[PDB]
Amino acid sequence: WLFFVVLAWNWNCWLIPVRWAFPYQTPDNIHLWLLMDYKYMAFFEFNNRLESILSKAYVYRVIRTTAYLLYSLHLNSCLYYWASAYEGLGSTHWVYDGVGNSYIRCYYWAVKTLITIGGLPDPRTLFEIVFQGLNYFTGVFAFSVMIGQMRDVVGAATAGQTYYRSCMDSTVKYMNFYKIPRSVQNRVKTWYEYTWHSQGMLDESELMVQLPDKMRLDLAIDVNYSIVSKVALFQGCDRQMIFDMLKRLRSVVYLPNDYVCKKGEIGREMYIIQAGQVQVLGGPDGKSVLVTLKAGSVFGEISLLAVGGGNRRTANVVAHGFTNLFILDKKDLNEILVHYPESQKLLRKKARRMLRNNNKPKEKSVLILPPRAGTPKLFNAAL
Amino acid sequence: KEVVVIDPSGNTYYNWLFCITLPVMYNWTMIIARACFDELQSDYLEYWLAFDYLSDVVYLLDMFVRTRTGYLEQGLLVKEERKLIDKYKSTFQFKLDVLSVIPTDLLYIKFGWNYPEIRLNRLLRISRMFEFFQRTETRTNYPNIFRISNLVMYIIIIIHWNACVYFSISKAIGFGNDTWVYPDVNDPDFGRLARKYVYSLYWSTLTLTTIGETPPPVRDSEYFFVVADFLIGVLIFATIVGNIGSMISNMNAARAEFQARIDAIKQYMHFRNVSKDMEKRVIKWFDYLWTNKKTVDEREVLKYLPDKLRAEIAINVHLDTLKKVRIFADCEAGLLVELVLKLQPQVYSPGDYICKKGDIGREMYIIKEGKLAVVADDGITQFVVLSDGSYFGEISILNIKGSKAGNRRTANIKSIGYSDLFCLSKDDLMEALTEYPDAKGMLEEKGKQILMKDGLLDINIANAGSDP
Amino acid sequence: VVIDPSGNTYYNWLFCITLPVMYNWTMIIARACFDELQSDYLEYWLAFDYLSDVVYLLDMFVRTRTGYLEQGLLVKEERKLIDKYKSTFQFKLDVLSVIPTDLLYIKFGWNYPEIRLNRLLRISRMFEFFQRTETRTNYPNIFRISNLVMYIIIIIHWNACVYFSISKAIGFGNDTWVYPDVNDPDFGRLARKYVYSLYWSTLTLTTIGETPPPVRDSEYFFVVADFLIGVLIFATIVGNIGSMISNMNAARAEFQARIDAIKQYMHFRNVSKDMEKRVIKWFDYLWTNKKTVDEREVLKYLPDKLRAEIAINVHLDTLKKVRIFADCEAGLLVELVLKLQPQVYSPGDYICKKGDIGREMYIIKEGKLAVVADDGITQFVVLSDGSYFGEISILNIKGSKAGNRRTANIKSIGYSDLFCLSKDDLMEALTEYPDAKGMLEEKGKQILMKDGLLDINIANAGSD
Amino acid sequence: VVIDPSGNTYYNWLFCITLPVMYNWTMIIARACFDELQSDYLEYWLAFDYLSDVVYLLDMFVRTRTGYLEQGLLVKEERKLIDKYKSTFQFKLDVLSVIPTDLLYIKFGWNYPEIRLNRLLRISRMFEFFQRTETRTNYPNIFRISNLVMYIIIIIHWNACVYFSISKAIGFGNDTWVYPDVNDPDFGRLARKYVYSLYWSTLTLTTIGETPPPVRDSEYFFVVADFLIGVLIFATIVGNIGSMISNMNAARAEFQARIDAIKQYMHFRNVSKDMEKRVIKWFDYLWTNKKTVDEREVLKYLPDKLRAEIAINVHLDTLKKVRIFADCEAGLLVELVLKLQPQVYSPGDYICKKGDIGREMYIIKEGKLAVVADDGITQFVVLSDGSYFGEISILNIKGSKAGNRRTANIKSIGYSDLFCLSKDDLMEALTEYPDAKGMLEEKGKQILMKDGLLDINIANAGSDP
Repeated sequence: WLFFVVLAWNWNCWLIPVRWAFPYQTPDNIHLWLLMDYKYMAFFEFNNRLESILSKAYVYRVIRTTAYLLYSLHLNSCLYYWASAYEGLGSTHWVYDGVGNSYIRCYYWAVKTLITIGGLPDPRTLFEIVFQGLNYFTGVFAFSVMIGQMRDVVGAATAGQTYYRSCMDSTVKYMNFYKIPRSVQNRVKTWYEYTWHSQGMLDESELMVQLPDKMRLDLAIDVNYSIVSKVALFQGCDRQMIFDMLKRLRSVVYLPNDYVCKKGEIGREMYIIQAGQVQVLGGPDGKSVLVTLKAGSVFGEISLLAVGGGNRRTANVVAHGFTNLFILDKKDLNEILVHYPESQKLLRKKARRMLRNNNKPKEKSVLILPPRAGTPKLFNAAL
Repeated sequence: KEVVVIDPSGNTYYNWLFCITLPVMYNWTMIIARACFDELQSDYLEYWLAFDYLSDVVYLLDMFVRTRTGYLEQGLLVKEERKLIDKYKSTFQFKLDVLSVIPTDLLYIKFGWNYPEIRLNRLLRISRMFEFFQRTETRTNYPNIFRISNLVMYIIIIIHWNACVYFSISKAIGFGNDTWVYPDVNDPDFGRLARKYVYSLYWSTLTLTTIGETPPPVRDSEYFFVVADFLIGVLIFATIVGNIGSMISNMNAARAEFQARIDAIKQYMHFRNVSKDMEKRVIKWFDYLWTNKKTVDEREVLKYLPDKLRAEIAINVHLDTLKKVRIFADCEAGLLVELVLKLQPQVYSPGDYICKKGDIGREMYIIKEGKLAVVADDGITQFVVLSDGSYFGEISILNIKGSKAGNRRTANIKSIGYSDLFCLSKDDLMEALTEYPDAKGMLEEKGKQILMKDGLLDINIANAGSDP
Repeated sequence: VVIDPSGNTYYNWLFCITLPVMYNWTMIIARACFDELQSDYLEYWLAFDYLSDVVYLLDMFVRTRTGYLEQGLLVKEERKLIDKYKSTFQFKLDVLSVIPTDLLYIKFGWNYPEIRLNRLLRISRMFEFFQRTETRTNYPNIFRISNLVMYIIIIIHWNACVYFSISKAIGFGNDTWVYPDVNDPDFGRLARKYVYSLYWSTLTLTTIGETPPPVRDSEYFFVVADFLIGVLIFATIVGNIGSMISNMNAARAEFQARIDAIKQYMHFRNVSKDMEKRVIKWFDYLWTNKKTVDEREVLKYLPDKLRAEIAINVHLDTLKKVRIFADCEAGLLVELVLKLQPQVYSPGDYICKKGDIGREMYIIKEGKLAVVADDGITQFVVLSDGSYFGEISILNIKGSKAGNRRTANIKSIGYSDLFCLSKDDLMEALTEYPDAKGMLEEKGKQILMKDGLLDINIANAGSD
Repeated sequence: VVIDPSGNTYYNWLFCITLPVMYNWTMIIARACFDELQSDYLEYWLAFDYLSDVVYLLDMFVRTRTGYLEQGLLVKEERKLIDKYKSTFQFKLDVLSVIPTDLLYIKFGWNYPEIRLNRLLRISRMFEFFQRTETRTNYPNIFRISNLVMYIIIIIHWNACVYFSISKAIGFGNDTWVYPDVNDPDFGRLARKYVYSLYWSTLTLTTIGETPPPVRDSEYFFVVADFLIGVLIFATIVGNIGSMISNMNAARAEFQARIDAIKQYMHFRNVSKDMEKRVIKWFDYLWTNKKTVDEREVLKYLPDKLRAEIAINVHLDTLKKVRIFADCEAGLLVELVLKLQPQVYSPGDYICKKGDIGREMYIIKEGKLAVVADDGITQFVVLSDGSYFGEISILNIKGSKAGNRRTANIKSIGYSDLFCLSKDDLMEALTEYPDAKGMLEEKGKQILMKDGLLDINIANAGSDP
């Protein structure tokens, strides 16, 4: 409906002017009016739709505005013509004898007298000053709204980049407050560059809070179901518990030659890999690279069970470069298990069985699960 | 000493303000437009010498209603003179009061009847004129026509002043001694106050729109004049465009924010490949959020009000249905108030399984407008409609002895359209009950009564109470 | 024999330096480019050069008398300051700007008295005088707009001088575009030429091209360059003005945005109209009386000590008079002081009711309250200021007559603004000093002993 | 060969490639329309055309180098780059611009360039160079306006050339509007022929018309374009400059807003004048230096791995010079230092007076402190950098027997900027190293046994059951 409606409205608003005052045009080609004489916001709504549905969000407003401008030009032309007709004389008494040039000289006269430039005309009678004033104002209005739209678009376009430099130069001046050696400058610079590129944002958490609830769960269940809901340690329990466990997770990114488990430290964390590759190293010497995990793997899981890494981590680890592995701490584990004490007893029983087999036996891979993973069965069954 | 006082915000104030505007606006034009010409002065002074005195006496009256307006002390607005006046006498804004009423209509004795330029004082009572429509904007229905109307007014008065000045300078060299200046006048068709003014106005407007369709200067006094005129026209243009730009930027700050958020969510979604069904669902939820204009959240909309107003609005909006629940009947409202103060909304999407199976269900859910149904494990016909005010989840919120394997309801419920219900919490009910140690017994007694009358397996074991 | 780099004596001397530099910046081009202004007013122009030279010389001594701070105190020994100035970048700029270059004056006679162009670079001092004077203005938007206009005038001046020079270089009257002639009776009076050239330059820099057409080669180049410069100038001006007008209308927009948000919501849930009017009048009151902002976030910028000093200076005179704080040590008092939370009421509000929780100890500041029985109006007592209204419900003691009931029925009369104090905060505060608690409860029990004291016998705690 | 897409050498080659890519954008039009200008110097036309084509094809020396990053591993490929580029886009133009072009003008001579049209396809190096350079400069202010100026000059050049072309098309002198005529000195010469046209071009591009009526149809197209593009040019330049000048200053505005709010508060509860003096002096000392920030939020969005480096860089020497913490595993200081907070501080204030039950750690740093007894008289030993006093209270040592006193009456003389640390923070931070707790406890015990006065020694367990 919109296409034909706007065509018809442009036609009926534009053809009539020259067909009421300009002398030799209303009977000359009287076919369009004769055969087409047969609170609006739908046009605005569908322009809104087209901006949304099509890549362009500016051509529609541009064409509407320039159509308004040329419509105003034509309407001013017609109204001064009718002012002359009502008064009898005036309004380009010499149109230069022909429609083919009458049209062009008419809108040339309109664009000439657009604001106040005058030129040829001289004071003839009353109301001329007021006439020139009104035309002046309408021209100024159209021009001003054009600049307004332009600055609108420029500002709305170049939005986050200014903030990006604001962060960067603020922190560089700060860090420079105390004369710190260059290495960390280079490190922080490349960190910032890599983060900013290919990501756009800087901390996706702040989007999560603004966005509602009850769909964040759907996002998390569409993203991180697999790797977690397969590990035998947390296997086979209340499905409605793991959801909070998931909801509290946090990302991090490392760089080349990055210690993560420097041997001889405590540790309280279970890492997990999303897109990268890390090497289980065997010391600063010739790289005892036993294996390098690829993706969808887990590491250091036992340390979350009542003792964080046994006051000394398993083995040294370093990274090639950019890793992007998630992180999950222990406080979350204890809080989720106290909210849902259904499985706290079974995880706890596994923990005592592990500590009781940590001293007297070795138990490489023979008695790990069946006595540990056996305790989930009856324990939560006692809920 | 008990004088009556007007309210400093009542409609009387507004109407008197509209009264005191006409005279100063009249004096801001007619004095100079009478100094310029001389064929209205000494020609129409009959009505003029009358119209002047009414405005003088209205100025005098203006000096009055200022001293009888109060100013609150401590929720109390002082309501007597002899100190309603001391502050006004001691402040500023009284020097103008001294100056701008002095009758100097005697200097005409040394200046005849051809100098109505002696009245260069009535133009100091302008703060009131400003304030009138500086303030009336906040009372109107919709602004954003008022600013442009004001700018139009100011520019028009400017051009009138300049059309005055041009004639004033013209009649100092001789009518017709040049070609730039106004022509000679003793000839006919020229000099009857209908041509002596419109022509000047035309010339002034052309000159200040600065395009140059008039004969050029020749005498070297106006080489100053035209320069100054151009240097003022530029500033006029700058002011109008800057003002309209700020206006047009301000009245659109919602769409930009909404589009920025949709941008962020689109980028994040297409950063880790998710099923496209989620894209469809997410976008067909965002459009729903936008369409009924529900972008804001009830959490933060209300966060700035003082606490009390929040209390009254909350109690008004919802206590009826809480008192409509099938258990809370004989509850001291000194509890229901803090209970109501603890509600949090939930809003849902089509085809969401709320509980659907054996789970904990440790909350309280009451339905607003929306449709819910209870089904079996599979996608079959509904068994009951939770049409308009239905609710379950009540008995779960407590923990009574000898329950029927509590907090593991296995019913199957599901949303279809859009629901937007509300939620409560067990722990909060505990903490807000802590201070009324009498109802708890009644509540648990009623719960045991209903559970027993439900024909269920309450183990009904006697309590221990062995050690008090 | 010293001064701070921030005292008003330094400010006045900063103004004092400013007078000659602006003077030097303008006259030089005109008085070397018209050649009529000199050759007849020389006696006017001995003392000015003398003055400017000696002013430069004396000022070059200031930089070795004003110290700087050494981490806690102002350096006040010159050798470092002499070393400091020697290390300053501007010192060599000073030396360049103070060079006596009139050794060529005799050699060049008076062909070019423009050789003193040297003394034209100590302008950063004018710049910092600008940047230091906006910080202490009553209302500075006007100031900056004035500075803008000053700059525009200066540029117009330079353009006019350039045009006249190019005309005299080409030769008077060989066309219909150059400056017309010199031997006529009027275009020789030294007053026509300056002003005509000013008019010329302004008409060129404006938008329309309507002046006499060009013929020669250089003038098309000149015209195009001036057109471009003019466009740039106009853009700068409009941008600056728009920036100011935006910064001025800041608050009102967001204020009305908040009000609109509230109304938009309050339409959604079908609320009643009376509170509509109440909230609207509330907003209007708070707007008019210039107390729109909320005090909490307002205060928390200063560090600890200053915040504490402000806090004590508006409260440590009422608490000194509460009944039960007869013999409390200062530290406990201050620790209490820092936990008072503003509330505000309006005429006709039930601040409390009968027989409910006793959980606060009000201390009114600037209001009026009265106790009205619900039955009609039977006002008993009106309280002016410094009213306790409490002071025992917090200090819980055994055998309370009616533990935490407070059947009083008070009500505000109009627009009172009262602080408050909680009880968990009192416990957390008193935990530090485990001594006074006993004496406080003791004297409170004595106060009760003067009247009723209980509703039952003493619950003697003879545990030990 | 292998290159990284972020390196100074890569920028230098970008500058070299972008240098001769504008010849193809300007000189071609002049030589196409202003005939007999090439005839002046054909010893330059081809003499630079060869250089242009040499570099224009040597650019592909890098489209096979400069590998793409993969899975967080460095660009280290030698054969997948070429077929990557081929499968992807930007290879089509990279050859479509590269017809040898010498097999058509042979039908027309070695004189004119208007068949070099297709070499106007490779415009990405200049765009990329412009966007890349600004992220390294110091003064991003002038760059954007310089860029816009260049663009405007170029479009003026185009319009001038097209006007003279359409002039050449029609008979010269048949109307005043067209270029006047030839067969006349300086009206049939070169320099005037284009300068005058340029002047005419700017005049007509400005909307206001000083021109005759139309000759016939198909001439008004010029003024049509003139207004249609003049409006857009002016609008965009104004918008850009306005946005940039607006954004330039906002810190001043925010500082002023804060000062305004605080002043409105203070002159409302009848604060006495002296306090107003003190607070305004403090905000002065704030703004007149570079101390006008709060560093806590500055380091907000760093990774959860850093700041221990710079931490131990700044807070380590004096902290290691203490008589309680010295015996410790470095992990202890690593956990500790990360939790401190600053305390800037104004001259002339008693930090602590005799009689005080405060509990905090206080480290002097780059200032001057000094303690008096009772009335600011008879100053005792001065406390220079790297010092403190007391600090034993922070731990509830058994038998402290005099704690909670701080009988010092300490005072500050000049701007001090010392440091602070809480107590419960220390207690929480000792949830992993229980062993050292006993040794530090006994250290305090022994030091207060002799250096401290007589200890009570009667401390014992209370109610066991």
